[PDB]
Amino acid sequence: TNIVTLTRFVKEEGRKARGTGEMTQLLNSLCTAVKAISTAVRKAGIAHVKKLDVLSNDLVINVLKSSFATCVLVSEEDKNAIIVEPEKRGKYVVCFDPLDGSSNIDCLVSIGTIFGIYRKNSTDEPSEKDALQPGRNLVAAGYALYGSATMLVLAMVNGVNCFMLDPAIGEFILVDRDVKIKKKGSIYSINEGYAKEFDPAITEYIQRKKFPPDNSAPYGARYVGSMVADVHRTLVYGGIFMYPANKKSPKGKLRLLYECNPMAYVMEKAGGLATTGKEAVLDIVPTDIHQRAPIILGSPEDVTELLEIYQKHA
Amino acid sequence: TNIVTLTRFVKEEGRKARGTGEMTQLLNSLCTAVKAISTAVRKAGIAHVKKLDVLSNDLVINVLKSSFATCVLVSEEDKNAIIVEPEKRGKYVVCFDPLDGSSNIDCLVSIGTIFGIYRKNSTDEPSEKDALQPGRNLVAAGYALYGSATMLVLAMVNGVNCFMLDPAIGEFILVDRDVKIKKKGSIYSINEGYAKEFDPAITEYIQRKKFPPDNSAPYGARYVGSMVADVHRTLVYGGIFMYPANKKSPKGKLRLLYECNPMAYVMEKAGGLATTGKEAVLDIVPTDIHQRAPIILGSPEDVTELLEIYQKHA
Amino acid sequence: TNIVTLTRFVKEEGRKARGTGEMTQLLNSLCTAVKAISTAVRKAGIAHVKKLDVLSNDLVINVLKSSFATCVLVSEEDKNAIIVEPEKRGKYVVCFDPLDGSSNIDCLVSIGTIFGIYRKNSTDEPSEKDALQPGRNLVAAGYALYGSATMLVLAMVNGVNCFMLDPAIGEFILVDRDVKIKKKGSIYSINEGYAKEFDPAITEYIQRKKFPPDNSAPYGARYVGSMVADVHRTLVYGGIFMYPANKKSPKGKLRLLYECNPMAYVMEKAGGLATTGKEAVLDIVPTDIHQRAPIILGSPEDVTELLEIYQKHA
Amino acid sequence: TNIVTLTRFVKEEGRKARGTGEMTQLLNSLCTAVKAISTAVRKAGIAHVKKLDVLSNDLVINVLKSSFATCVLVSEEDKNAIIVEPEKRGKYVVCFDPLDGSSNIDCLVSIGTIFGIYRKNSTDEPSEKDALQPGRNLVAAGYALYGSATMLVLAMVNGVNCFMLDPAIGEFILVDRDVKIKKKGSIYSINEGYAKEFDPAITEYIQRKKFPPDNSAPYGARYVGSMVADVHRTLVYGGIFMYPANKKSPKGKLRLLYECNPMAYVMEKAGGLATTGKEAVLDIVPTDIHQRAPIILGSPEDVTELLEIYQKHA
Ligand SMILES: O=P(O)(O)OC[C@H]1O[C@](O)(CO)[C@@H](O)[C@@H]1O
Ligand SMILES: O=P(O)(O)OC[C@H]1O[C@](O)(CO)[C@@H](O)[C@@H]1O
Ligand SMILES: O=P(O)(O)OC[C@H]1O[C@](O)(CO)[C@@H](O)[C@@H]1O
Ligand SMILES: O=P(O)(O)OC[C@H]1O[C@](O)(CO)[C@@H](O)[C@@H]1O
Ligand SMILES: O=P(O)(O)OC[C@H]1O[C@](O)(CO)[C@@H](O)[C@@H]1O
Ligand SMILES: O=P(O)(O)OC[C@H]1O[C@](O)(CO)[C@@H](O)[C@@H]1O
Ligand SMILES: O=P(O)(O)OC[C@H]1O[C@](O)(CO)[C@@H](O)[C@@H]1O
Ligand SMILES: O=P(O)(O)OC[C@H]1O[C@](O)(CO)[C@@H](O)[C@@H]1O
Ligand SMILES: [Mg+2]
Ligand SMILES: [Mg+2]
Ligand SMILES: [Mg+2]
Ligand SMILES: [Mg+2]
Ligand SMILES: [Mg+2]
Ligand SMILES: [Mg+2]
Ligand SMILES: [Mg+2]
Ligand SMILES: [Mg+2]
Repeated sequence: TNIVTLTRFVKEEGRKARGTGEMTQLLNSLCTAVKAISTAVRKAGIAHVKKLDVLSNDLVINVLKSSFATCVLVSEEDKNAIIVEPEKRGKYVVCFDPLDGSSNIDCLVSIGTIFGIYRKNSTDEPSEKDALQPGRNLVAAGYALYGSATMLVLAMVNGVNCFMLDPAIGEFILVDRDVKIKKKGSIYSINEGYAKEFDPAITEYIQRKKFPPDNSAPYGARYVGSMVADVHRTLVYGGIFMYPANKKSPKGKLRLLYECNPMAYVMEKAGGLATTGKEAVLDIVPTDIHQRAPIILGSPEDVTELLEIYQKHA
Repeated sequence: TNIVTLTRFVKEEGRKARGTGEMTQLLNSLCTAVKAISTAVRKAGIAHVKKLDVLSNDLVINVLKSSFATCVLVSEEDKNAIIVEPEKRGKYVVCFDPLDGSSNIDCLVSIGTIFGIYRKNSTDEPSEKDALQPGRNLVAAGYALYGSATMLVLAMVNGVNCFMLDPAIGEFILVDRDVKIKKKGSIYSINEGYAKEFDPAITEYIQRKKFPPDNSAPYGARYVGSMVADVHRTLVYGGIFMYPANKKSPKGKLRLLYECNPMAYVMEKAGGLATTGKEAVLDIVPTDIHQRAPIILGSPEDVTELLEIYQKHA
Repeated sequence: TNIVTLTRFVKEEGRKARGTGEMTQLLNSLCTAVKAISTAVRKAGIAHVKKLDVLSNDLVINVLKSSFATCVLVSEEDKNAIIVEPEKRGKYVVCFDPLDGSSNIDCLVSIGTIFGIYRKNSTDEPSEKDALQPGRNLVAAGYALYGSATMLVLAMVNGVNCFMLDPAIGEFILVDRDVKIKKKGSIYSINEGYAKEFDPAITEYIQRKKFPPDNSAPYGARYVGSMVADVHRTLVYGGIFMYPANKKSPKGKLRLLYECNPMAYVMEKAGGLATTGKEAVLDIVPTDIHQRAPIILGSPEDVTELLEIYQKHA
Repeated sequence: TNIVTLTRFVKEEGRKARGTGEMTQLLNSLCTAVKAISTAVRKAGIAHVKKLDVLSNDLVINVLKSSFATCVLVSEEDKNAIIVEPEKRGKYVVCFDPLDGSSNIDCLVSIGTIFGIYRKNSTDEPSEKDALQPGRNLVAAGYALYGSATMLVLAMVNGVNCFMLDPAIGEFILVDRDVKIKKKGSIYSINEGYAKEFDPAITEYIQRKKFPPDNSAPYGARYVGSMVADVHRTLVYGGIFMYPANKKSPKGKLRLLYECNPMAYVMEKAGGLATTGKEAVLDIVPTDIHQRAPIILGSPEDVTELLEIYQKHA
């Protein structure tokens, strides 16, 4: 038998890259941590803010620490930036959310790990300074969906690729590439509990989805509650996902460095779009490692519609 | 080591039941089919209306056919009712949805199997006639959530019990019992794409959730798109789930026999409620095996609120 | 898909048996314990007279204790016979070796669980008295080989059947039945370290295997060191297995109740033979629960050859 | 959590090596193929000279072919040497036995993959010429035991290390290092069916093991029938393993390049010894890729004893 492995896939690409490939042992060190996570999660009740939320976070760090490719780490789970010591230093800064949606593990709701990889280009000894660059400085990014199946969407400068983990061989087999997203969708996904809090554009948009001006049949609504779940659905059947700013929290809820920025690199890399409503999520220069941002991503056409609105209203 | 297995759990209950226990080899024949399903689904991309949708449906029938406990089967996937031939006949009629949400497998969205078990009490040779009884005639019912973990909630006359499948030992280990649902929740889950189509009560209700009359902070909104997913979330953190009638399809979308009725037996058995808005889902006498019904279930208090509305408006 | 499960297989046989089937929940309670064992063993180094040797022994007892089919248990790992208390009593006495060959786990040598099941026919409150009957009083017996694959050979009054555990579905799928053993083999398996200790027959036999009197090409020699491994090889390619008496230990080394007797029920049930050299292992009336016996089993023709010798010499 | 992975282990060693590390993606490409093999084998009966014997052989080649580290491959399963084409060429020549002991898979006997890695040092376009070097030119070698657990012993210039595959995470976790073998053992393992065929030394040796001249208690005898099984036992509890020349086949049965040579690199690297009786297996310059050699390996002291004999007799 032949083909295929992520590793077998990444390396073959970094050949023509043509690269020193430490990127490869990074995604490897990463996959292992992902495989460990995937197994822990399918047996949460047999194993008895969440415990593993801690558990994964380390788990992931330790694999990254020992990949010999990283020099600065950012975990949605750490006060400050973790610096890789001199023996194990690599040329990569990796931002990640060890386990997104643990606030909702209990529903056997799908959850996942989000990551972004920047090449530290500084010559200075590493520090947070290196972890605050624009999204557009991503060499590689993606996530890991621990759903009915454990997938991993990886986007790199070339395009978007999907890998499903075959539990038995403990390998991530490439099952789709290079993914691209329908130009227009039939779905809007947003937490409408905040109807009260939303701005006019969002309000008018949603309105436009429920009652088509032209009267086309109305969009669907899906909101799972797990970002990595929602986007991916969005990335597959297209559509749009919204976690916009609300007056109470002006900058949304999703952390840009490890949550918003990556989903964007992916979205844009698959033909999608990612905006705050005010600007491309990716061109935002961050000042705070844990700073948040509102986010509107998905099918290029739908995202525009919203934008035209936001523009209309500003 | 000791404890625990469903089987080890059911049998111990049918002892004081005190029963002939064929119910037991039914849930066994069932679990096997569930374990087969769970594995197929975690490797859908490596395996390449849905193919398995057929696959599971048989798979499930064959295990039930050979449980020697069943005499009539109803699959959301079959024109007519399947009758178990004389050699393999049991005293049970089992209604089920082999794989709910396959219309959404592609998102590694959680999916599942829903089932209901009636004791054929007739003395007539079996037929569909036996599969159309009120929900209240359920000896046992529940579902199987193939999410990040593969759980199985089983409700029986006594109460509601939850089992997580430990992948390694291929066993369903009891991880929660006897489940009961918060009396009031912080969530409403409904497809709002149909805002246009909904009736006044539903409309006014949702309105009341977004902007609290008393001004309590508004509910959350979650809609995953997979019934078995949504309810279970509902059953765990409580709340409410709605797939109400809309003028276009006056009786909702979810099939009562294999989808609505079971979720109700469960809901009510855990302290919840299940109404069409007009009546308890369970007291509906069905005329058509594949007949549908609208459904409002979840936290007892929330469900009432809606009801008081429906009453208010009728 | 359809077929096949042990359970699905045993039950279908106890139907025409036609039985009350508690035998079934016994092999079920058993299989679970076997599945637990199989998993522990494939990860012994990751888990860090042997520890599990204890572990399995309980594990097995607890499943048997709760099968509600047993009333007296014999473990190569217990000073006295375990009596099942009144609430959980069944009509079966089960003799077993939780984990044979743990003295050799370290070589990732194959190891296994050996069991025998007698129907207590007494009307007396149960006790060891019930666990000491002739082999010929076995209702069911077999073993579990935890090798490259985890098989389970089960022999019952009808014939011999083999089941391989499919790790994924946690089910024992029937892969061979009804097994029968070549009438003559090309192999002898015996620990020749004891050349010094062996009697003349054994000595002359072995001699006859290395240098054919007629000059046919000599037998093979295989000795793995794990009884359950050796016999099964013997049962598959036929041949003969010997652990005969030696002057130092006149009655061999293998314990009759849980080790020798079962292998015999199996052997004879597959067309093989099992002798001490003096008599059929099965007709021996035991006085001591932990009493041993020498054992010569395998291809009917080979076993005879040895016997004719033993006879020749006595 | 932290530690440990082979990869995580090899790479850390090739750092101080300090190497270009393609050796690493070789053992990786290798492990994958090993994981694929391990799974196929534990479900041989559910999957229905051997079929997989072919299957593995390719499987292994394809992973090696795509490791980008190899330039010439030798499979006990191929007429001639496989040359890696220009795009995928690496600086390594890898000799291997895809699946040793398939002649004995049927007994759920343990089986395995044996490999040896030479650095092609030639400047010539690659060919078999490169695959025929002395054992002493091994950069890395080892095997994979698919027994009750799936281990992998890897020996490299530094010492011998053992890795057990944790089925769940699909990772080879280091469980022992750096292995060394008892200086003397209590076991001899040899196929005595060939008593007739053996030479005087072998004969006298065995004789000396059954009846101690000094009268120490006699050795044990173990012969599993699977080389990778037997040696490893030998490597763990020490002892000695013999597959010596017999007049009928003067050069033994085990193929030096892929079977004998590696077991030696390992043995000697763990403090053991490996001789034909005439010379160190490792210093033999091969002329034929598929050429065989007799082999005597194991505890240093025991091996000598035999040697002193061979010397005594020549
Ligand atoms: O130099 P490295 O370690 O190969 O990293 C660069 C990698 O990043 C990429 O730009 C995509 O992530 C590839 O071109 C290449 O594989
Ligand atoms: O419950 P809310 O306010 O809609 O926020 C849910 C969001 O939070 C997360 O759980 C992470 O904070 C995401 O998975 C999801 O998009
Ligand atoms: O007679 P049976 O086959 O045991 O079935 C009855 C079972 O149904 C129950 O009412 C619950 O499903 C239990 O009392 C009992 O285990
Ligand atoms: O997409 P809609 O119209 O909200 O319906 C989704 C419903 O359909 C189902 O997929 C089954 O028909 C359920 O899982 C879910 O509740
Ligand atoms: O009465 P039970 O519980 O079915 O046990 C008897 C079983 O034993 C057998 O003799 C074989 O073990 C079968 O005839 C039958 O399945
Ligand atoms: O090492 P010896 O003396 O040959 O005995 C090995 C025997 O002991 C056992 O390990 C059980 O006592 C069997 O598996 C095997 O037949
Ligand atoms: O140059 P490479 O690709 O790292 O290969 C050399 C490897 O071989 C070794 O000699 C052992 O196999 C190590 O020193 C080193 O890891
Ligand atoms: O059956 P024999 O002649 O002892 O040879 C067995 C040998 O053959 C092999 O199966 C490989 O040829 C080895 O595993 C084992 O050492
Ligand atoms: Mg987190
Ligand atoms: Mg998060
Ligand atoms: Mg269906
Ligand atoms: Mg459905
Ligand atoms: Mg034991
Ligand atoms: Mg034993
Ligand atoms: Mg081979
Ligand atoms: Mg071979």
